[PDB]
Amino acid sequence: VPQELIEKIKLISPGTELRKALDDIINANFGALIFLVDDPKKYEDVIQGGFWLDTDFSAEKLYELSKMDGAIVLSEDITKIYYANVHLVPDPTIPTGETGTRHRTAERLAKQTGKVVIAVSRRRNIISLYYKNYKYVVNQVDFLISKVTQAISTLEKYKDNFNKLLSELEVLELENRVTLADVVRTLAKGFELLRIVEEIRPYIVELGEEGRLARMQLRELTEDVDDLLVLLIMDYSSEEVEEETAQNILQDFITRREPSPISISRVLGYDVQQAAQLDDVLVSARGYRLLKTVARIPLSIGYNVVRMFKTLDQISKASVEDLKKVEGIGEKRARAISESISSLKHRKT
Amino acid sequence: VPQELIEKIKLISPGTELRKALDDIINANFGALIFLVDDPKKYEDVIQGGFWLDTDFSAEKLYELSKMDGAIVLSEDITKIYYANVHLVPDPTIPTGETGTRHRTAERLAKQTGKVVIAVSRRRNIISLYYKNYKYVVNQVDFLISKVTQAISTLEKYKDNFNKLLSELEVLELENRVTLADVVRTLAKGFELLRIVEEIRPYIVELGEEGRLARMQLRELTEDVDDLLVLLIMDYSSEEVEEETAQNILQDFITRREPSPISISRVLGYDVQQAAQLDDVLVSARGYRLLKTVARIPLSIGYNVVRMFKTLDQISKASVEDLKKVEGIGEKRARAISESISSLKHRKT
Repeated sequence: VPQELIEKIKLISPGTELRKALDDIINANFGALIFLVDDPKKYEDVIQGGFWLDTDFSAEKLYELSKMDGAIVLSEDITKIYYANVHLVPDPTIPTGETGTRHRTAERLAKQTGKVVIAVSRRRNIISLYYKNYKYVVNQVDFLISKVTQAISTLEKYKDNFNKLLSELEVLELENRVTLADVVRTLAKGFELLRIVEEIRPYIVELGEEGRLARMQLRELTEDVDDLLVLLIMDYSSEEVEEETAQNILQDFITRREPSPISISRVLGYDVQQAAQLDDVLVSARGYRLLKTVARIPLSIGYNVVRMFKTLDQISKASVEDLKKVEGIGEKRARAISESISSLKHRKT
Repeated sequence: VPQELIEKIKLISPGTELRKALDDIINANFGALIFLVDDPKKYEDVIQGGFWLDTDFSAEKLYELSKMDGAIVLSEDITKIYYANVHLVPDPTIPTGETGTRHRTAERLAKQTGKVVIAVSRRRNIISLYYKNYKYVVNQVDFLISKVTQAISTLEKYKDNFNKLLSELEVLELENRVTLADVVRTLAKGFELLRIVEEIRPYIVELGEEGRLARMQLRELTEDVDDLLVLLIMDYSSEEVEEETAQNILQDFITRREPSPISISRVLGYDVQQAAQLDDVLVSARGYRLLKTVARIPLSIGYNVVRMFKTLDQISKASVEDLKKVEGIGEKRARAISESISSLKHRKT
C-alpha cells in the first residue's frame, strides 16, 4: 500500500472533521461525491453547473450541501469548499472496473486528474477513495473494532503459548539440555505472533483515533518480543551472528519467508533435511539473552563475555574473579552476571 | 385588497419561473422560506449563517437549494439568489397569528422589514406570502379552476334567465305594456349576475396564465350586460337620468346595495312600499336602449331624440321627416331609427 495513498487515507480517518461529515452522510443515507483539488480554475473543464461557494470548510456545511444532487469540490487540505451541486464529467473512455454511475465517475476522474475523489453510495455504508490508479475502501468503525478485537484475542492465545514455550526453554537452557527443536519451536511461535501484528496493522491505521486502545493493547502484548527473538537467534545460530544480521532474520520470517521448522533451522545455519532430525541436534546458548535482559549487560560488552567463555554454561560456572578478566566487566557487572545467573538456576531448576 | 399587495402576488402567480419552482417544491414536500430583498447588506442583522451565492436565479437552482434547511434570499426582481441555507432572525417579540416556526418567522420578518417573505410548509400544499402586515394565501391551480368552473356554470344559468327576462321585456316594451315589476325583475337578475363576476374576479387573478380561458368565458358571457343595464336605467327611471348617473346606479347595486325589488324601484325614483305594488305601476321606455343598441345612434344624439319625443312609443310613431327635425339626425339616422323599430315590431310582436 503506497505511502502517498496512506496519507490520503488519513484525510478520512476516524477523528477528522471530514470523516465526521462522511459518517453523518452515510447515516442519513444521502450519497456523496467529493473532488479534492488545490486550484479550482484548472478543472473548469471537468466541472459543470453547480454553485461557486469558495467558503471555509466545516463538517456541518459539507453535510448540508450533500443534501443536494451532484458533487462537492473541496481544497486538498480540506480547508475550503469551492463548489457544491456540480456535475463531474471526466472522459467516458477511461477504463473503469466500477458499476455505479458515481463510482465510475469517481474512478475515471481520479485517473484522469491524479486527484482524490471520494464516493459514498446511498445504499451501502463504505467510503470508497480513489486516487490516481488506486482505490481504497474505508470500513465503518464497528466493523474494524470487531476484526481488531478478534485479532487481539487471537494474539493473547499465541502469546500465552509463546510464554509457555519460553519458560520451558529457560529450564532447558539453564540445564544445558537444549535441542534444535526446542529453539525452532520457540522461534516459530514468536514469528507467527509478530505476523499477526503485521496483518492487523492496516485495520489499526484505518481506525484512526478510534484505535488508541487497540494500539496500547498490541504494545503491551508484544513489547519485548522482537528483541527476545533476535537474542535467541544470536544465541543459537550455528555460527556467530551480529545483532543487525539477526534483526534481519527476524524481519525475513515476519514477512517474506514462511516460518517452517526446517526452514528456520536452515536459516540458522543447520544443514537439516527432516523435521524429525531436530530433536537429535544439541545446542548451547551463547549467553546473550541472559546477559542483556537479565544481567543488563550491553551487547557490546556481551560479545566480550561470550568471546571468552563461549557459552552460558561456562559463564554460569565462572567466578567474579574470572568474569572480571573480561574487558568491560568491573566488580559491578561481574557481580550482576554471576548473581543473576545463580539466582535463576536456584529458582527455575 | 391593496394594489400594493397585488403587485407582489404577481411574483408567485402561475406562469412565473418562481411559481414553477414553488410548485416543484410543494410536490417534493421539501420546505421553503424565501426572503426578497433589494440590498442584502442592510439586512445582515436578520440574516445568519448560510452560504453567500450571489448567482443568477433559475427555478432549478431554487428547487435544489431548497433541499437544505433554513432560508433562501433572493433579489426583489427575482433575478438573483444571494443566500441559501441561512437562519432568518426577526425580533421574536413581534406579534404573530401564525403557528409553527416557519410561518411565525416569515410574518415577523415581513412586518419588521416591510419586505416580502414567502413560506411553504411540508404538511400542506399552499403558498403563504407575507408583505408588511399583510398575508396572502396562494391556492393551487386545481382548486382555483374547480371554483371558477362552478362560478362559470352558475353564471350561464343566470345569463340564461336574464336573456329570458330581457326577451319578454322586449315584447312588452314594443307593445308599450311594461310595468315596474318587469323592469326591476330584469335589473335584479342583471345586477346579481355581475355581482358573481366581481366575486370570482380575485380567483381569476390568482390563476395567472392558467386563467386565460376563464377570462375569455367571463367576457363572452357578460359582454354587453353592463351597457344594457345602464340603458335600462336611463329608460325606466322615474325621471330623466344621465348615463353617468345610470352607471353609478349600476356600480352601487353591484357592490354596495342589495338588489332587492323594492330597493331597485326606490333608487329608480319610484316611491313604493310592498313588492305587490310593482305589478300596478305602468312605465314607458324613453328609447335609449333601442336607439343606441339597435338604431346605432350615439347616446349624445339620442339625448336629443328623447328630449323631443320623450318615449319609445312616440319615436315609433314618428316619420322619417319628423325625426330629422332632431339635431344630429340625418336621413340615414332617421331611416335607421324608423326601419329598425318597425322591423322589430313586425317580428317580435
